[PDB]
Amino acid sequence: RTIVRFNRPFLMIIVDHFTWSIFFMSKVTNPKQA
Amino acid sequence: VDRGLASANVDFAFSLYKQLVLKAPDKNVIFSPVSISTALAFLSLGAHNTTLTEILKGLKFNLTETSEAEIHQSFQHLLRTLNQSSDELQLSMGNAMFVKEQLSLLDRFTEDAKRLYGSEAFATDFQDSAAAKKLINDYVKNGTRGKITDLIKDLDSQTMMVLVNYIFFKAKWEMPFDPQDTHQSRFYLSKKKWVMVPMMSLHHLTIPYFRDEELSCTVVQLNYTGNASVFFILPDQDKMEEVEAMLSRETLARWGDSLEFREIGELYLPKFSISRDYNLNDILLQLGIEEAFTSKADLSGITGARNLAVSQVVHKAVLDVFEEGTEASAATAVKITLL
Ligand SMILES: C[C@]12CCC(=O)C=C1CC[C@@H]1[C@@H]2[C@@H](O)C[C@]2(C=O)[C@@H](C(=O)CO)CC[C@@H]12
Repeated sequence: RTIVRFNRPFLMIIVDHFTWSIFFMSKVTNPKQA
Repeated sequence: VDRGLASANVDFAFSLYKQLVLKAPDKNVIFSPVSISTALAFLSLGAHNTTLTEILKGLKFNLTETSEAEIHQSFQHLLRTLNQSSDELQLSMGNAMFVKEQLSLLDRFTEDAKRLYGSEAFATDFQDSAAAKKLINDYVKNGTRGKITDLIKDLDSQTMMVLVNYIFFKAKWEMPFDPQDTHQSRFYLSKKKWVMVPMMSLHHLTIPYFRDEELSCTVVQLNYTGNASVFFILPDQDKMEEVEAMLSRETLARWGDSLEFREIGELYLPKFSISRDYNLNDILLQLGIEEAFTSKADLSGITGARNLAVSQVVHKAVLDVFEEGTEASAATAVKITLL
């Protein structure tokens, strides 16, 4: 009964388990942005 | 885990993020913190005195608890770890230096560059700027498997050296989306405005989950096959700026420690591709990295003389999110002229 809907700006943080490196960090304010 | 390197590199990531959003608050953000950290660490190998200490502090190293040699060894070990062979996930990071043939380089610099950063030295004729630009961009295009094609847009004909870092990442979801469940849906730019996007969906998923009621946001961790995963942070409507102001290593650690497995009935995630390119000069100055750009620049660890200065640091990154997984690449260049 839990819904998680990414239909508004969100953050993405791609991480490595081994090194704890942040490979990529992103804010998606508009997937179709110029 | 290298706790010291990870703490500096994570502090640096969030400090860079905040400056990028301050500079362009309405734009998508996508960058590779570890690419920029490694490129600037590579630069500091040749730096001395205030130029050096600004770079290392700007990278968020505590110089009262670590030394330059330890920092470089930590990056050497990071590059070795990231580039180890894998059957599950594609990950590659490379460094290169493009140098005017006639420029006299210290033997200890070129040797340390190869030993610590895996960097070769490519003789480059910058006076033929078109060909020099093409060489650097091809190196980056090769390293990112075609994804980053135009990292260098303009190149001064009087450039002496360019340091380049790239990162290439391609990974499959542990629990991939079925494209038959992807449907055009609204993505709300604001409470009153939206765009239509392909919305992917997963059903009956058990994943790590945390509702951060104090910060008005929801955090989930999705897994890739291999040793990578992704924290998704979903602020409630109109609360993105409030979450961004709380971004830090402490918050990320707390989020990580607060995640609990929860059965999710439905998870909806857009399929999207975004890219950004950055002139990092103003951001690096805001972070305290100043002398490297000035007439007082001290890069005498490269040549033996204070005859080089940074002109520009650039970064470009691309992020593709789709049903099977994620592809992301980025590259950083440090352009250097005579002084
Ligand atoms: C946030 C964290 C600690 C603070 C820091 O500097 C950088 C990071 C990013 C990677 C994070 C770690 C840490 O939380 C442990 C992990 C997440 O919680 C691992 C787990 O999922 C727990 O088993 C996989 C990814 C890890």
